[PDB]
Amino acid sequence: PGSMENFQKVEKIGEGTYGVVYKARNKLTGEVVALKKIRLDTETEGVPSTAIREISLLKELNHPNIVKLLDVIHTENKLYLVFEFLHQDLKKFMDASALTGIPLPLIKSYLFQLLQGLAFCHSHRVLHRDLKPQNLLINTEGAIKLADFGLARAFGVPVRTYTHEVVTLWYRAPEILLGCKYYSTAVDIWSLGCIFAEMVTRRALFPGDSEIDQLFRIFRTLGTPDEVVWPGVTSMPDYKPSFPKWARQDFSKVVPPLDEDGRSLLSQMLHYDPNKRISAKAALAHPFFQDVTKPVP
Amino acid sequence: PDYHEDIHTYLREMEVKCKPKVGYMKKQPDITNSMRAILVDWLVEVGEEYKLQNETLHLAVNYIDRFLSSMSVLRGKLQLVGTAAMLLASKFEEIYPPEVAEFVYITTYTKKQVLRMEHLVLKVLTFDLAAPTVNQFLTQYFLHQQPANCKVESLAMFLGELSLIDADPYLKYLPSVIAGAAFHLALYTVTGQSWPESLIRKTGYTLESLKPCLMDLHQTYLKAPQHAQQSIREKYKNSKYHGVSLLNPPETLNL
Ligand SMILES: Nc1nc(OCC2CCCCC2)c2nc(C(F)(F)F)[nH]c2n1
Repeated sequence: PGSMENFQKVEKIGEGTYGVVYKARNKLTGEVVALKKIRLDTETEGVPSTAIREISLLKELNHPNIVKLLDVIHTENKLYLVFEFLHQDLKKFMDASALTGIPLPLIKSYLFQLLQGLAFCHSHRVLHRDLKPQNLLINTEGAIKLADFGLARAFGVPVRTYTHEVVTLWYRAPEILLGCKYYSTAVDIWSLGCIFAEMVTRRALFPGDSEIDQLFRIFRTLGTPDEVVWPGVTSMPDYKPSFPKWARQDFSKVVPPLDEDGRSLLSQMLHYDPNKRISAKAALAHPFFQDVTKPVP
Repeated sequence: PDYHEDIHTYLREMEVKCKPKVGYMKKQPDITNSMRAILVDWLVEVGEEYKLQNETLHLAVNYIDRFLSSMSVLRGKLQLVGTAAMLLASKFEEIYPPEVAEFVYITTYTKKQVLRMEHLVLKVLTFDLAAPTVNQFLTQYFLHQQPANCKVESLAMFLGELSLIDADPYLKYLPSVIAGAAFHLALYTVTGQSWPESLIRKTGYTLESLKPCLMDLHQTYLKAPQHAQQSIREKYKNSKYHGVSLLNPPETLNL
């Protein structure tokens, strides 16, 4: 439907994983959009797998908490993905809120919306695999949406072994760090748990500088897992018996400002055993959300 | 797990929207079902050679059937369509897809042509690549056997794969139904057992509803060693698939 002559660049938003994102406006309708420009390797690997997956998956996923793909404009050289325009990502918003903090009801609203978006993905056999604040977009009406599905994939039932090189380090689940042969929807929940904590404490929960540092940061907080808490841990490929054995921290310390319900939810989202980790579906029913509202940011 | 029912349901919706047109080869002036069989049998070889997932194979076939449903193709260009389809399915599905040069090597087209076809295939399919396959249904059906059985799985996969070869008749069946037939046919061949009750609840398919596809599939199975195309039988001799293509097909089903 589209053609690039009708769009006027307003400003470049930046360069993520792939492509470049701009703010643009439709000259004819006045619609403000976000354009993701993707270079095709016309010589000579062609259309990138990331673009193929992002496009194919986002065209299936219609949901108010998933960024809406409006058009794909082809040329021989370039692909432009036309998306609805959202003015802010959650990373930039957490910075802007560093002094005063994000109000607990907005935190609750945002987490609620992220879980609805994620349950929709999971219901439609899609794993996101890069949930992090920079990939979560907010508008002025109090909405937040999942975005950048460049790292996503359509999964099967049951899953088979997928790409190991996965999720930004700080938001990466233990099962991935430990080199598990199978991972699934639980990885996304782990990421969201990290994000929930980060909204509360105003700092990344597990800011690791390396894989081993990331694990150890997780262990120091949640306790080093054993076969009791996580049947199977010690048979995982990158598990080592030399792992120091830290005690689990009282959750009133992990996330001080949180109520009993909040702590209950967070600890379910961060359960070590992916099988017992709460589903997005189940988390929506958690008592934490009983009084959920929709504040404007 | 959890989402299993939601996913099943949603794939049942999507297999109707990703279904090619059953009549399409009659509208193709220069290609035939026999040419298509050859193409698909070559893709089987390619999957082996590069050790590609079976899912990748099934996806590529879907892409090809949908592309040919809308676009007239001369016979000299059919393999170009097929190579581009396999490339795309690899990009979608594989952890390590082969590089474009590897897809040039296996064909003779130029690299530029393959790469240009890739883009045309994407346009014709409007980037709708997340198509449900026979394989994705089988995989869920496999969670129901009591107990799990190796040969049942590999034989089912083999029979689903044979279905890819023959547009007439298998284009007229949905992936979920072919998977059902293949699963039951495999189960009965190996263990004497039948389409489980739990799968009737899940799918709302019964042995009766599966009969037409099953009658066709059983025939395909019996006639397999005399099929012009043999790469799937070869592939399924390997221990990787427990030699299942060597097994003798049953002669009746007493349904
Ligand atoms: N405000 C905002 N931010 C986005 O992404 C944030 C990152 C920040 C780093 C530069 C790449 C984009 C966006 N990405 C999109 C798009 F994916 F295009 F939808 N829209 C966006 N709107």
